[PDB]
Amino acid sequence: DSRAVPTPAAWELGKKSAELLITRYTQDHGEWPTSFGLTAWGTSNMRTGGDDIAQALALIGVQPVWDMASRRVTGYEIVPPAKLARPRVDVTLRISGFFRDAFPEQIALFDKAVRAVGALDEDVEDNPIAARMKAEQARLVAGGADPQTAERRAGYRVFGSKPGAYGAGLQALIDENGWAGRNDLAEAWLVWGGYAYGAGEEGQAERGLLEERLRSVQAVVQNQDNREHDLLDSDDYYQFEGGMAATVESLTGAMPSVYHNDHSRPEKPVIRALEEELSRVVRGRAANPKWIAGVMRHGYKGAAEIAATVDYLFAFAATTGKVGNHHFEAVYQAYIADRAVHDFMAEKNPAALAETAAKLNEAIERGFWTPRSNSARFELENLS
Ligand SMILES: C/C1=C2N=C(/C=C3\N/C(=C(/C)C4=N[C@@](C)([C@@H]5N=C1[C@](C)(CCC(=O)O)[C@H]5CC(=O)O)[C@@](C)(CC(N)=O)[C@@H]4CCC(=O)O)[C@@](C)(CC(N)=O)[C@@H]3CCC(=O)O)C(C)(C)[C@@H]/2CCC(=O)O
Repeated sequence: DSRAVPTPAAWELGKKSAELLITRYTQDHGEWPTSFGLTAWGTSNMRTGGDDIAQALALIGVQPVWDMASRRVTGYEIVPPAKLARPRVDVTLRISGFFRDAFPEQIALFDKAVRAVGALDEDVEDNPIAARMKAEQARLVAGGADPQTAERRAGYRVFGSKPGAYGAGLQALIDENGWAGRNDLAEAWLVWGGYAYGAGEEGQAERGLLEERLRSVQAVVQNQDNREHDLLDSDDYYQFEGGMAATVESLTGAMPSVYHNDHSRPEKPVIRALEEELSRVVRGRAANPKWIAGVMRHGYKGAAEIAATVDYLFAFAATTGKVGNHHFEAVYQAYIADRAVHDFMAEKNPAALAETAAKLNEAIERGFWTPRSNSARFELENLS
């Protein structure tokens, strides 16, 4: 039932997640955060009863109100600063197409709650949201806007692909490998996802506002609720979170922090930097000999999984630069320079092996991977 989202359980999860995330930000940077960017998918919030909406609401310092008997959400309440041991944090929400289609009432609740917070009389130190909204509202009025329209424009925090469309709109570009820099991905990303959603707003084109929001962002955030997929067995994670982060860098010239958080255990959510999660997946899956044993008893599908992994590794390197040499080395050593695994791929899927050795040579060229010795570089183009 959509009417009951976010749930009490999802709000506990998202309230705890938000605090661990601010703690972690303060530990990495030595100051309070003022602006996060969040990604929000449909099936994820169905499975958790609205973890991401919850989190975004706790970050801005607002809480759902439920009917005590039916447990439908009937509205929101502002957490007052009396109840806040940390500052409100500004949130910009990149929503997927399916999330747009499945959770419009929750988009409407988020949109309202954030405009409400944006209209309080709090100090800048405590409320960056209000300070941004009023200042940008001022600026649009200076240049000659109707105050009503300034309010609307300065107050959008929800952004996605246009009505009837889906995805991150990078797939054309990235697969063909026709980009000069991050700027090309960021351009395409902004184009596709630059549509605003509000209480009574149905997907206006506002690419300018999205740029203004992404310039403020200090950290990109994504929550994963299950251990069934991982950020390296699908293209979706790098497109959404890697895309956003690439865009902030194109706009600001500095790569924001990225945090890829674990909500698979709702009682204990773990915050991790993207670098840390990539590492966990390489140790626990990609380069895990038990996992590699497994996919060598699946022939074609199995060697596809291998090639795919290096693809998404490659794609994270290009969007965020948060893949190290160690990682590329690990997949080369475990996939190509293990003749057991090489031979398995040559036999059972010669395409996947050429794809693989192509993406590894592109990694050397583009500077993602400086190999252990030049022996490596010869063999890889050789094999292609
Ligand atoms: C994370 C996302 C996901 N979509 C996937 C793959 C699939 N979706 C598919 C498709 C093809 C689609 N995947 C969608 C649902 C996209 N998949 C997503 C997105 C990014 C988000 C989905 C969400 O909001 O949960 C979808 C795009 C969007 O909604 O804007 C989709 C709308 C993409 C598009 N048309 O451009 C489109 C559905 C179209 C339709 O039918 O009418 C497949 C059926 C085929 C494929 N390999 O592309 C596949 C099924 C799972 C598997 O093979 O293991 C997952 C599961 C890896 C992944 C995670 C979701 C989760 O966390 O549970």
